[PDB]
Amino acid sequence: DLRPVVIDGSNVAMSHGNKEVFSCRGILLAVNWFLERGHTDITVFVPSWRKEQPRPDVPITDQHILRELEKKKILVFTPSRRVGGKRVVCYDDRFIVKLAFESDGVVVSNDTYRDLQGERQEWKRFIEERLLMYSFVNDKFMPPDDPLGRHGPSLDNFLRKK
Ligand code: NA
Repeated sequence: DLRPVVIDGSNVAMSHGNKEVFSCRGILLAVNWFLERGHTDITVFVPSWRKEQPRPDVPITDQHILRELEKKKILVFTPSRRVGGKRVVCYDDRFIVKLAFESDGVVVSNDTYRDLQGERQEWKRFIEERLLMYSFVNDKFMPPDDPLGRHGPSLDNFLRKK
């Protein structure tokens, strides 16, 4: 009955704590929020370059959580590597949207992925109908009761299928 959930890990971790810090607990807390309500189909995407700490230009906290969530079959790392000198990063967003679109679930993020909706009609509509935004207050993960405005549906039904 519950929609599959797909979380933009980077969006969430940046929002949580200092906005200039990749706060891995942000991801834990969001995940737990869905767990507590009964969800079991949950996926969080984060680039794999977040795993390696030898010189992190955006700082990170509680890095170990990523691999923790990987083991529980919740977090999935996204691909990236260095070509010649520089880092190249297969885009997060694509995995996030493609998965949610094809699993017919929801996307948890405050990014609206303007690039992607400019690429494909079907993705634009999906994003409009299926983005779930949120605010954090310290460690409280707070999504809106009215995810699509007063005209759309309640949180509870947004997260169901029928
Ligand atoms: Na943050």
